[PDB]
Amino acid sequence: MDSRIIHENIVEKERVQRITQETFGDYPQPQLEFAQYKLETKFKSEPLRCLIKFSSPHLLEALKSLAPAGIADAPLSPLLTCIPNKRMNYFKIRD
Amino acid sequence: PLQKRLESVRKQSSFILTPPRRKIPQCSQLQEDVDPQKVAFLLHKQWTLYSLTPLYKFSYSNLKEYSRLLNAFIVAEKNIKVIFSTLLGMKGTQRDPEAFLVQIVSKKVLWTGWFCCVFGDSLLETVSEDFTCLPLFLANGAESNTAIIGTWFQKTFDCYFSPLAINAFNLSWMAAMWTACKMDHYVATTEFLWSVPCSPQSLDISFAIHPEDAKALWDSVHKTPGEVTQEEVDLFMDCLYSHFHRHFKIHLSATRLVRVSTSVASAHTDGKIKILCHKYLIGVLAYLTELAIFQIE
Amino acid sequence: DRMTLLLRAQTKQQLLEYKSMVDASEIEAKIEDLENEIEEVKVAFEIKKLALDRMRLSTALKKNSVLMDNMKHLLELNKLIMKSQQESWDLEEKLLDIRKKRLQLK
Amino acid sequence: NTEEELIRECEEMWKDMEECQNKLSLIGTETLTDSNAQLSLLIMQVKCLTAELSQWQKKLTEDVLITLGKEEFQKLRQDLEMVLSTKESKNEKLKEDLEREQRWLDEQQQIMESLNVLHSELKNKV
Amino acid sequence: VRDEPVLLRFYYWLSQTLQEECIWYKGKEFTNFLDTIIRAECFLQEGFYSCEAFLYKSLPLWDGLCCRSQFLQLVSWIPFSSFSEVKPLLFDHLAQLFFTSTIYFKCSVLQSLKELLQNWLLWLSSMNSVSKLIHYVGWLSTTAMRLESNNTFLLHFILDFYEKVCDIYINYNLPLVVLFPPGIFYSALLSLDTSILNQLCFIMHRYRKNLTAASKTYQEFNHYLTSMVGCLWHHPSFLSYAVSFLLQWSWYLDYLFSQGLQGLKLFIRSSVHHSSIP
Amino acid sequence: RQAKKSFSTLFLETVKRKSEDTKLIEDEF
Amino acid sequence: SVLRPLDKLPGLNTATILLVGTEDALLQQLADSMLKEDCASELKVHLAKSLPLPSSVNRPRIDLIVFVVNLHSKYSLQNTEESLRHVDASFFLGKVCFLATGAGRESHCSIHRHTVVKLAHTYQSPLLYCDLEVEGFRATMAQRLVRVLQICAGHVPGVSALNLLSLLRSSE
Repeated sequence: MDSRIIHENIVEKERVQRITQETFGDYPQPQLEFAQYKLETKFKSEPLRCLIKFSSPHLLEALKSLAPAGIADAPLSPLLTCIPNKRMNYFKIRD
Repeated sequence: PLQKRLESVRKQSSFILTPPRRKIPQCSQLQEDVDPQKVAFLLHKQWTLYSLTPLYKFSYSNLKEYSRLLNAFIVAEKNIKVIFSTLLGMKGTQRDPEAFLVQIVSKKVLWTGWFCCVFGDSLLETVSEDFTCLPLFLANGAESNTAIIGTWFQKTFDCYFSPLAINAFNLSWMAAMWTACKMDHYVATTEFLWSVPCSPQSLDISFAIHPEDAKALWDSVHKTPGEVTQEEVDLFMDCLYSHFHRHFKIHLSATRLVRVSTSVASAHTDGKIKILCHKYLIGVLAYLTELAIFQIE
Repeated sequence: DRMTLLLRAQTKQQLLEYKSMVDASEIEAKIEDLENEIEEVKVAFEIKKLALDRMRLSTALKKNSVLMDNMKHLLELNKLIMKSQQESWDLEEKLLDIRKKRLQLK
Repeated sequence: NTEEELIRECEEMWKDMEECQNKLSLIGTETLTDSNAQLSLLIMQVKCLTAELSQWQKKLTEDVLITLGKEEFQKLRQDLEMVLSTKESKNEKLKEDLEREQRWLDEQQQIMESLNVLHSELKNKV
Repeated sequence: VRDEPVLLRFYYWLSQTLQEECIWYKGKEFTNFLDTIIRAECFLQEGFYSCEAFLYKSLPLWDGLCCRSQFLQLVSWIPFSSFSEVKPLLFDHLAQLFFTSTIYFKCSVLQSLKELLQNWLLWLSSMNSVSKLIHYVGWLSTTAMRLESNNTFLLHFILDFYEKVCDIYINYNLPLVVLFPPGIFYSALLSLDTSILNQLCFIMHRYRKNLTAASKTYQEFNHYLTSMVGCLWHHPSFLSYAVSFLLQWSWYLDYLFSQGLQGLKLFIRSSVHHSSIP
Repeated sequence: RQAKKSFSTLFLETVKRKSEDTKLIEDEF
Repeated sequence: SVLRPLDKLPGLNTATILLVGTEDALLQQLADSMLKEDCASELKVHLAKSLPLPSSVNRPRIDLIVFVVNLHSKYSLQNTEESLRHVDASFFLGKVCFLATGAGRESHCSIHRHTVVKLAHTYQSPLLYCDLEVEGFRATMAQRLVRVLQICAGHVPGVSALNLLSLLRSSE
């Protein structure tokens, strides 16, 4: 398909898409709509207390597209890759 | 006349000068002419922003004539009444004209409009004597009423309202500006809202920080006392991004900031403003007043 | 043919650029005078080169189909050019004085 | 013929290009940060300008001429139609603009006599 | 009326109208509105400032094809200003488009700038500003003339612009004459098109008329006259005529004259003066 | 050495072708 | 690996372009607009996310460098200035260009355009404004990039990269 174009860093693209597919899978992800993590961890840069809420009409799909879009790293953090695995939706993190 | 020097001054207006540092507002009690009940009605409410060209032949005396004219226009469009009031004490300088309120009461106020200008003198420095410069409009109520009032004002005073927009740079600057403000009663944790750019609606990250942690981090990244500088804002954003990436390995920096809320006030890109604390209220207006000028010029 | 000569020209410019780069390996008014001088000398060089080459071409043509079609086309089209030119000249002559009178009256 | 000589000269300049490439490659390439980039780029630019200025200071058969001439006559005959069509289009455009100019001139004329007579009437009245 | 308040009232009106129309576009109604604005601009014999500010704001963001017809007619009506503030803000992006856009777009901007020059001379009727503008447009001219493999399509616009320039002293009583660069001189004088020869003869005739009407300029003019008198009395561009002369007489210049080279009579009778008689 | 095709070979080719770390975050929190 | 313009030899009437940025889809669409039409010279397109460029012994000459910057995100900026440290100064002599996307939507422009203007003026490099989302604007930028490639590649006799730099130079 248009061999004149010579994509570079194609290894990065093929690694990130493979990792995303292995983490998520071809099956349609469950339709989850709300998430919230309550975190309290040391700064390392008196622990900082963080509180995040993810709102989306279709979660697990925008998260699925973050890595292909390049927004996040190829391996996503376990706090986002275990939502169907750990069967957990609200989290708390300490240092 | 005024047109020539106005041409020259907007010719000099190029994106080459450095962004000047801004003085952090201090705890300032409401002014004596400021009625606590009127602002209390104004505060703790949602407002939509509008930029306005200077009024042509506007008089503060014939307010009843304006009220009856708006009532006539409304009934022509169709148990409601229009009330005009004059509000003292919220002008940045003596140059800034007097502010006033317009209310729609169903004989229960349903639609409120505020015309004001705080510390806005560049427009006042390039205007003739006939005009009145209150380029800031705050609307609260039904959109149909706002459109009707805008149509009346366009027909009457030969002006438009333009929906003022706030970008990520300005919103981050103002976020740093109010997190620099000292609040005795931390009654609302700071909160930021983001939106990933995607044609289908996608994840919208909301990031909240405890007020004590936010103040400590600010004072850590606070260098010039009583002043905010672009380097301070940039390091604030960089620290937040580094914290987020350390948490989740996600580059929040590639996302559009859409809403910033803190203990004193909250702002949204579309033009939504919520005000809670009066102690910095006036200064708030001044900052956003510059944006109206920046939209006029 | 044409591809050969255009490749030859491109290789010539590439070689000249490489020579300039290897020679350069060893304020603003000085630089400004630099592009002025190089523009002048390059303009003079192209003037001389084009003049000599297509003067040789003109001589070759003097030494000597669709040629009749080309010549009748150029004759008719150039006559149309001059007619349009005269029309524009007279129209602009009218425009000048009418606009000047309009400005004075304004 | 001439094509063989041109090909030989092309190969010769290819050899010269390879010689220049292997001559220039024996230099540490570069490294710049934000602070000192401007002066370095200015110096590099002025050096290149002087080099190319010095370089420029240092600086067939009838059949190919005939073929190129035929090509250029064909190109001229096949592109003059655009400039002609522009010539007509501007001719009628100028005619229309001139007519509009006379219209405006005529209107402002009676405007002028009306203004002058009104001014004279007001002057006489007072 | 020349009333100060109505000036500001119309300025803010039209400026905000232009902003809202532009933001709503991203089209036919916008094009029609801008056409009406241009029609009004043809009247009043002076440019507006709301359009100037809008074009300043939108030129850097301008792609060059959104409303090119509309944009290029506003630059024609630009208020007179020194050639030291407009170039950093206006002519830089103009050159940015010019050096990279289509050749027809080049002819377009050439027409726009020559109209601007006409408007500025009309308004004035200081000289350093127009001199710098002429030098800048000439630099653009020679650069593009090199750029397009010496295409005569742009050369026609170059020469037409220079004819419009060549009448400053006799049209606006301004004692200022600027000479076109020698690159264009040599490219056009010995070009292969006959109408090019025609309009060069015309332009040097007009230059001589302007010169005799009122130091280095005279020397360069004399050098050019020697150059063309050496090039003229042959010319390859006339071989066509010669072929016709073979199809149909020691004196063949009369046949050329009947073919329609009246500018050539004007140049060879009233300018060279070496052989005044035909 | 992928045989750097001679210019002559490459030239004719073009002419002819004108017809076609998953353990470090579970250890910190 | 610092990239050098004068490493290898180019192909017979061959030109190459490099696009470095974050949005892969935008780069792919821009390359599609690049190759919608092909001139006499063959064209090669390379897309990358960051610098230094991945090592490849089979790399041809890269005659043009184009950095795409989105004013919608500071991340693209940080990417650009981090990648800028892996190229020699010789590329900066007219072989580098900056293309800003989304500048028209002043509301959506996260970072102020004054910043990127200052960045470009600091390095004396051409600066172009376009909107990749719009098909017409993208196409216009397509012939723009094709023709600036033709100019810088030396295909047209008369000018070089430093010449076009002196052409496209900003006053301040």
